[PDB]
Parts: sequence; structure tokens; C-alpha cells
Amino acid sequence: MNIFEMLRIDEGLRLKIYKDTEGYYTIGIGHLLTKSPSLNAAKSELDKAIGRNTNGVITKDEAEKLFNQDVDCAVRGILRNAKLKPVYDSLDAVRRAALINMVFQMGETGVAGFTNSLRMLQQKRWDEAAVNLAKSRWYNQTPNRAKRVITTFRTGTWDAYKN
Ligand SMILES: *SC1=NC(C)(C)N(O)C1(C)C
Ligand SMILES: [Cl-]
Ligand SMILES: [Cl-]
Ligand SMILES: [Cl-]
Ligand SMILES: [Cl-]
Ligand SMILES: [Cl-]
Ligand SMILES: [K+]
Repeated sequence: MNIFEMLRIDEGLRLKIYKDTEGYYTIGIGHLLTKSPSLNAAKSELDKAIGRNTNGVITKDEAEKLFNQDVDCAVRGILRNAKLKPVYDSLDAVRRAALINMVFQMGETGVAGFTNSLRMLQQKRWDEAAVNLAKSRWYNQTPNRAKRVITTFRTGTWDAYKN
């Protein structure tokens, strides 16, 4: 297990434009295209991301290419953020994956707003951090995925993703 396998489980894989859990046009492995309700706008974003005129459908290779870019973007969002980077630096690699997962789903700014959770994670108070992370819109709107990510922070194992 690794961040790529983890996010592939949490995001799935779809080769045609679809709406994510927030109703936003998405493609591939959780690649958010736009928050605009315009499908034409979403299709233009896809053409720009892939570099060709699409019909709203991509290949699996293209989905995996966006995915690798998106994982990189998530890590770069952490490393450039004064609140996220110290926490990331303080974590083992399994828990680092859990933080990347959160930033992939909610973006740098969203996760940086978990000020008190981040402090508890940096203190390595895992059970307290787990409870605090669940007091969130994030947990309430996607509780099964959040549970898996929180269980990863709590235990430092991949147990929530194996099987
Ligand atoms: S990677 C990445 N994604 C967005 C579009 C947010 N960026 O500006 C980067 C840092 C190039
Ligand atoms: Cl791109
Ligand atoms: Cl088609
Ligand atoms: Cl690339
Ligand atoms: Cl430490
Ligand atoms: Cl709390
Ligand atoms: K998804």
C-alpha cells in the first residue's frame, strides 16, 4: 500500500466526466475539473488538462497521468504551506499518506484550516486527533472515507485499506 493505491481506492476510476461527492464535474481518479455547473466549462477544462480535444472521455493511461500530477500537486501544497509542512515533516510515511489524501480531497487551504487537528497530529496525540478530525464537515459529508483516513492517522497502519 502507498498513497497512489490509497487514493485509487478512495476516489475510484471513471473514464468519462462524472460528478463527485460535492456535485462537481470530475474525471479519472478523482481529478476535479471545475466547480462550475457548466458541463461545457468542465469539458474545456478537460481538453486543457489532457492537451487534446476530447469528447469528455479519456483513456486509463491519461487518467493515471492526471492522477500522478494531482498527487504531486497535493504534496507541493503541503510543502509550501507554513501550517501543513511542519506537520508533514513530523509524520511517518503512512501518516504522511493520510495527510496527502486530505489535501487531495479538500485542497491546501481547506486542510490548513484544521488548525487544532494539525496541532494534535504534530503532538502525536493520535486518539485525540482522531476525535478532533471527526468534528468536521469533511467527516460528516464523507464519513466512510474520513474514517479510513482517520484510522490511518490513529494507528499508523494500512489496516483500513487492506482487504
Ligand atoms: S501542482 C499545482 N496545482 C495548481 C494549479 C493549484 N498549481 O498552481 C500548481 C502548484 C502548479
Ligand atoms: Cl494537466
Ligand atoms: Cl466514447
Ligand atoms: Cl505528467
Ligand atoms: Cl517526533
Ligand atoms: Cl476534540
Ligand atoms: K471520486
